[PDB]
Amino acid sequence: DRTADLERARLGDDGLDFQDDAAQARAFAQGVFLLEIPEWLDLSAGDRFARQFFQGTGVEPYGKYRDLSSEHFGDELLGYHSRVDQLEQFLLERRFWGEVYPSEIATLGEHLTLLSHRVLRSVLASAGIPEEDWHRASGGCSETNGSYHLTFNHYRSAHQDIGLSSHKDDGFITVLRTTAQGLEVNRDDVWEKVPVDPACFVVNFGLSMEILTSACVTPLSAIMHRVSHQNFDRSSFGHFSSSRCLPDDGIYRYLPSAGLERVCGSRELIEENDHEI
Ligand SMILES: O=C(O)CCC(=O)C(=O)O
Ligand SMILES: [Cl-]
Ligand SMILES: [Cl-]
Ligand SMILES: [Fe+2]
Repeated sequence: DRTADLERARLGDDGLDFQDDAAQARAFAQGVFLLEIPEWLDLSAGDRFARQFFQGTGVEPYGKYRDLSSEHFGDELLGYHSRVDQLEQFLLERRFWGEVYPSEIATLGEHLTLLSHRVLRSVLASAGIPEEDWHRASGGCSETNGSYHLTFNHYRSAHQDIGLSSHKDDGFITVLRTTAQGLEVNRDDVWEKVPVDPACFVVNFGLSMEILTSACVTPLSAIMHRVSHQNFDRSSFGHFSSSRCLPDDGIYRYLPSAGLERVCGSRELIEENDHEI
């Protein structure tokens, strides 16, 4: 297979620092890039959670999360889920982290939320959207008011599926921590392997970002991606930012010189992407 050549960025004093302005433009136009993991941020507990959560109460300290199914939350989409592909997941929105996750996992989630916030604001500035529209345009993610899922993934190599079939993420921005081969992206109609680099996150955009920016100078895309069939197990985890969803408003497209036009609801966007994706 092809291997994607990705731009690398780091968080600095003025948001995202790519190598130069040209690289930033390639990165945002491709819809995927690498983000250097801050040296102070500890990912070891998250890594361990992704390796354990599916294993049940015999396995300490995280296997017990296997038992918190969807029926424990009111929200069908949270807790432990076996998927149709090799993937199984544990997903939790931020309003539940403090009560439900281990304290050190909630900490990791909070750090990733603030890191994702900085990345998103750097992207919004590059899109030419006026700053006073950012909070509504981002469904709260330009501050700390969005919906945030910290989601743990395990690929059951004993299952005869693709690892995770082709899809685009919901939401605005995904910060993905992966340390093993498997992720593939359809950059320019060709499937390419994402090179492994455990010192970087993989960052891409979701469908809400694509809708938002479709009329800008450089429309941004929610990149189609998948995880190939795994012959041996694999795990990963990701931080996913989407619009606030308190039972108000919904999903916007930015029109240069005019402001924000509502396209649909927060609800209808996720439930509709759940199927054909
Ligand atoms: O596990 C991976 O590398 C990708 C996971 C992913 O694409 C997702 O959870 O939406
Ligand atoms: Cl299982
Ligand atoms: Cl399966
Ligand atoms: Fe994804």
